[PDB]
Amino acid sequence: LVDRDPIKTSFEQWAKPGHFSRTIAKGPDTTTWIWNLHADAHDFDSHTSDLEEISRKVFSAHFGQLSIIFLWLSGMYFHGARFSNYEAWLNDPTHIGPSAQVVWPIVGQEILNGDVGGGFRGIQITSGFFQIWRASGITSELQLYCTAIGALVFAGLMLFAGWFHYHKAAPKLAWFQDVESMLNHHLAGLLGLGSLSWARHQVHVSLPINQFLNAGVDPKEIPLPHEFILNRDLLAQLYPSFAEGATPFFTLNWSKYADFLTFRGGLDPLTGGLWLTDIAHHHLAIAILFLIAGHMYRIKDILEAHKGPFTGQGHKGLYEILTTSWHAQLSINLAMLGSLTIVVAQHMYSMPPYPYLATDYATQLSLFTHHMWIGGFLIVGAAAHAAIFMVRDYDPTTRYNDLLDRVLRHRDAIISHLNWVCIFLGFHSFGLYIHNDTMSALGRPQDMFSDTAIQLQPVFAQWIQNTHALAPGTTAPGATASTSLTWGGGDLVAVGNKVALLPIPLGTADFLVHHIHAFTIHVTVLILLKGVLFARSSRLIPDKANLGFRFPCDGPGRGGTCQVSAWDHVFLGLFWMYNSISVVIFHFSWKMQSDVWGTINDQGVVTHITAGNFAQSSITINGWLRDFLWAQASQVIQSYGSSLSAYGLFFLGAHFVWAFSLMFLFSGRGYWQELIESIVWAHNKLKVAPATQPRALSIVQGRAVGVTHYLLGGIATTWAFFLARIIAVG
Amino acid sequence: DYIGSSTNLIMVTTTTLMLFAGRFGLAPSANRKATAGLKLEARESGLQTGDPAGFTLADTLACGAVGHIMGVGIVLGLKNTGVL
Amino acid sequence: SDPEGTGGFIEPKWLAYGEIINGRYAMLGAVGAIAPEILGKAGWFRTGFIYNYWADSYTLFVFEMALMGFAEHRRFQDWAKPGSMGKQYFLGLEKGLGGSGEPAYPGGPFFNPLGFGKDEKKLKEVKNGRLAMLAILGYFVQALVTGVGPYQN
Ligand code: CLA
Ligand code: CLA
Ligand code: CLA
Ligand code: CLA
Ligand SMILES: CC(=CC=C/C(C)=C/C=C/C=C(C)\C=C\C=C(C)\C=C\C1=C(C)CCCC1(C)C)/C=C/C1=C(C)CCCC1(C)C
Ligand SMILES: CCCCCCCCCCCCO[C@H]1O[C@H](CO)[C@@H](O[C@H]2O[C@H](CO)[C@@H](O)[C@H](O)[C@H]2O)[C@H](O)[C@H]1O
Ligand SMILES: CC1=C(C/C=C(\C)CCC[C@H](C)CCC[C@@H](C)CCCC(C)C)C(=O)c2ccccc2C1=O
Repeated sequence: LVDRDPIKTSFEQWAKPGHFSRTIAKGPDTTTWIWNLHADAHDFDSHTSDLEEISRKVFSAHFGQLSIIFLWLSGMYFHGARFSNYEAWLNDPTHIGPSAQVVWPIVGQEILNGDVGGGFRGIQITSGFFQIWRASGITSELQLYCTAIGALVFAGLMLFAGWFHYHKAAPKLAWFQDVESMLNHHLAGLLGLGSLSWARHQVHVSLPINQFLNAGVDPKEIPLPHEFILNRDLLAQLYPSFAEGATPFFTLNWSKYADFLTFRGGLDPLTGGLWLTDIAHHHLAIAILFLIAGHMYRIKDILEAHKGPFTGQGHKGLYEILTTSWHAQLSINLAMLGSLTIVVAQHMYSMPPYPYLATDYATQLSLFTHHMWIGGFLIVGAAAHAAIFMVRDYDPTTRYNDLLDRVLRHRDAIISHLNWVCIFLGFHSFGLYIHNDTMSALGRPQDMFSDTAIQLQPVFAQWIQNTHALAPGTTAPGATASTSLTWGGGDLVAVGNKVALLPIPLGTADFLVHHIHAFTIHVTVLILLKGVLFARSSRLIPDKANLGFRFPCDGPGRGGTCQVSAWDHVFLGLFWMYNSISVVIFHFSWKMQSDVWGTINDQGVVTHITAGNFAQSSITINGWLRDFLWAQASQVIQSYGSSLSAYGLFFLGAHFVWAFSLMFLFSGRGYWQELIESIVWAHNKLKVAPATQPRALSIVQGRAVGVTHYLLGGIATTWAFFLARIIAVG
Repeated sequence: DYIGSSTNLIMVTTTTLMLFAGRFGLAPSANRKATAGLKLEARESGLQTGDPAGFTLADTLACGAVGHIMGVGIVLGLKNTGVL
Repeated sequence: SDPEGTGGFIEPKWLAYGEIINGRYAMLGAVGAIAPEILGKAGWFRTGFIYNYWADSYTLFVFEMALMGFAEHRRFQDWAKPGSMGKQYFLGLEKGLGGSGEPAYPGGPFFNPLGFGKDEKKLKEVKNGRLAMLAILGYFVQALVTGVGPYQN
């Protein structure tokens, strides 16, 4: 390509058919290249055979995410502001049931807008702003309206840094191809200087402006816009102005104190969102580390070190090419970023970190399943992109004889095991349930697997739960309750509208879901593991790195020779994970409502959204639609003519879109060709078709329009199924 | 000032405790593991004299030497030494 | 053509050398000490107060810093050069009268040659020391320990 250059046009390329592999989009017309162009639009086997740029693009086309997450948030802060309900909800929590969005009464619309709290028509929320927002050491609607434009500021600017890259004549190699410092910085002072900084604006301002909110008032009968400077006088109620101490150290006297923190654990009676008196200390006690920690270092050295006998000789030298990969140092990350998201999903529901959550049921489970699909949707990826490594990234083979060349050495092996693992599971991990049916429908309970028939006896208790809620008696200092109230030992009194967390008991019907997870988590990974491992060569095809990591299927021979590849192992690996997460969700809420969520009154006689129906009745896998799907969902199929209605009214579409995927999943290809011409014929008679040769779907595009649909179908189905059984009773 | 002035000098009791016990512990480095109580390099009693740890970790007690009694159960007896 | 803006190791430093030079006499408070008897404070807490102040008020504050910023970028264009600035007046041969030239310092030239007896007995130092005058009032705005005060003393 010209047009023409090198050097010697500014005149930009708008006009002249094509670009992207060289007997390119050819003069001669076609359609396939219009899904080409969008797909693989980002890729790197083309653009140039030379690293250089690519990192100079990804550090820019990156940017436009932050900026975006930044245009987003703004319409959420704005939204969570003038489309109010926040002002109204906060003087009045336990009571309200929040909104931010509202229609405009065009056509049918309005049904969707149904009285939500501080006196107005709207559609609800299961996205816990209104609750980060508890923070506001200040309060005010127009104020969020500054935090809002403060958002659009970071954006335009944190979006003109993206002009101020690639398009501007760019940095180069050394800049990233000296890695030497990167984490040094990152973790030290941002990971640090945020958490740190967050400390300073987490007791300064917030703690006090909810220390005396957890009582009454109406805001501006509290927390001015400046009030919190030098005036270290209201900081007087929430500890000393250090009195006689000077910059910690010890020649200090406490005859009666010990700074803010004074460590909690449990839950505010009046706002059980976990205590804040702590929340500063923990973030402070973070940062320090990061503050000390981001001070390594300059790199091989540490990895060029510990080897052994069978261990990893190539451990030593574990990648020069880890300054020369991406597709590698992205895949690693996704496993972590991803696997480090759904660890949120627990510490959240068994330890709320915001005021008013749990009581708020629906506004932190939405969460625990949204955060849950990322700690999964980012993991199969975290494999895909390793397959993208394993196939291609490096120039030649300069990488040699090491940890990997090792793992591969065995490979019909690491995956030889893992397999049997799964059929051991599955048999012990699902037909287990099927016993029950076949023998409870035969009907002889003597011999089921009930929490009571097969020998276990009115106790689960003695394991580690019961040595967690009881541990404030070790090296442990203490502080009433535990760490997470859901643990075996002691305490009850949690909240005065509805409930929050309490013990959460186990045994079987907790024993075996917990095991289906195993088998589910395991056969997921089998297919990804073997998939990324056998990326490039095999004894079904060895001539098998020769195009890319996709390729439809090699060809009718060898018997099958179809699925193979690794786009496709990252195609049938999604297919499982949709279950992996989709059944983990199914788990939590049936627990968390069967027990936990429920409610106090006199003598606090607890009354769960369901008197533990779980008991003897999830163990039957029909009980999973006797007690679940057919029981709850009665709220989705009753939901017409209401306010939420948009869920029942989705629940048919998307419970349709899924049942459209199979068409894309289950079908041939020269088929819709053979068909597309009958069409093309009738077209030509009137004189109406040929130009831009209309073509069927690109074997693997077809699979691309399976899967993606099967998910946005099979998923939102419950996104509806859910929001419709926590809004309204529960 | 205040007692925090006798504590202004106590910046020394940590920072000089730290940094004066600094250089030696990183000085003949490029070393990693190892010392005398292991693999070949050799002589005993065990001993005796080799710094940072010994002297300054003893100085935290030392800061409580002369300010002792004066801060404690305030003043007693008729000159504990007997001399004028 | 399109306007220019050359970055190169260290423009950011020539104009960053300059920014502080202007701020070194926009230091103001102790450079011209008669400036504030109490004017450093824009307008205590107690503070001082035994507003902030009487005042010289007002509005027409943006229009200034904008409109005379609509000059900063003119002694930055005009004297790109091709000179004709002295448009003089169409007629009249009587306009020898000059004024200076291009000025930096005691003016047209230096001038009145003839000098030294008594006054008696580069130039980043004429910079360096006045951030050591700038950043100094910087903390002196918040220059307090308040609950306590000078430990020193
Ligand atoms: C006003 C400016 C402007 C102009 C005229 C250009 C022009 C160009 N850029 Mg570019 N760029 C810009 C701003 C601009 N850029 C900014 C602000 C960034 C960083 C944010 C970049 C980052 C960038 C990179 C990495 C690259 C270019 C490249 C190019 C060249 C190819 C452009 C193209 O066809 O992409 C078409 C794409 C668009 C017009 C849209 C850009 C996508 C982002 C910024 C916004 C869209 C996201 C949006 C939310 C859509 C998703 C939601 C959807 C449902 C609506 C071309 C000369 C490429 C090059 O050098 O040749 C190989 C190179 O790849 N640019
Ligand atoms: C940190 C990571 C992130 C980044 C930066 C990338 C980057 C990349 N990936 Mg990737 N990937 C990721 C996470 C990431 N991935 C994860 C988590 C997975 C697992 C699902 C994958 C699975 C994956 C595959 C299989 C492939 C890539 C490929 C690529 C490359 C092609 C990108 C492209 O052209 O856009 C592609 C995006 C589109 C064409 C847009 C279509 C999006 C559709 C499906 C919409 C999604 C549904 C949504 C609900 C619809 C919107 C709403 C609607 C109803 C209105 C690029 C380098 C491709 C490659 O060939 O490598 C060179 C290869 O195809 N990725
Ligand atoms: C995951 C599931 C699984 C398991 C573990 C069981 C287990 C059981 N079923 Mg059962 N069942 C299942 C799926 C399963 N079922 C399914 C899917 C169905 C429908 C297809 C049924 C339909 C069914 C019926 C109708 C009945 C049972 C019954 C039983 C019980 C009698 C078993 C027996 O006598 O075998 C004999 C046992 C052996 C020969 C033991 C040896 C096998 C073990 C030891 C293999 C271990 C490997 C070894 C330890 C590895 C170590 C290596 C070594 C070197 C150390 C037993 C509890 C019966 C019952 O009444 O239960 C109450 C009843 O007959 N099942
Ligand atoms: C084209 C075909 C024909 C038709 C009309 C259907 C229709 C349906 N099938 Mg189906 N099916 C077919 C052939 C067909 N099938 C074949 C050949 C098979 C294989 C044998 C199947 C196998 C199958 C299965 C397994 C299932 C279905 C199901 C369904 C139903 C989903 C419920 C629903 O849509 O409520 C109708 C109400 C609406 C669609 C309201 C829509 C309002 C919303 C979406 C907003 C308005 C639209 C707007 C554009 C969307 C927003 C998008 C925006 C971003 C642009 C639907 C009635 C599913 C079911 O529900 O029970 C069986 C089930 O999953 N089918
Ligand atoms: C018939 C129709 C439609 C349907 C539809 C259906 C029947 C369905 C659909 C669906 C869709 C969807 C569904 C989309 C979407 C979405 C979304 C937005 C999602 C989201 C989410 C997330 C966030 C993730 C996951 C979950 C969820 C899903 C929730 C229409 C038709 C027509 C006609 C007549 C002609 C003309 C055109 C029209 C007018 C158009
Ligand atoms: C749900 C199945 C039962 C199996 C577990 C039962 C074992 C423990 C007994 C009940 C557990 C619930 O704990 C609950 O006890 C009492 C209910 O009578 C309530 O008792 C509460 O009400 C009264 C008001 O002053 C007083 O008697 C108590 O001081 C107070 O704690 C509490 O709200 C709660 O602590
Ligand atoms: C149904 C099906 C098809 C047929 C599907 C097709 C042809 C979908 C493509 C239809 C396009 C998206 C219609 C585009 C036309 C409009 C975009 C043009 C008008 C513009 C708008 C204004 C309407 C395949 O090609 C296929 C291939 C491989 C495996 C399975 C399948 C499969 O299951």
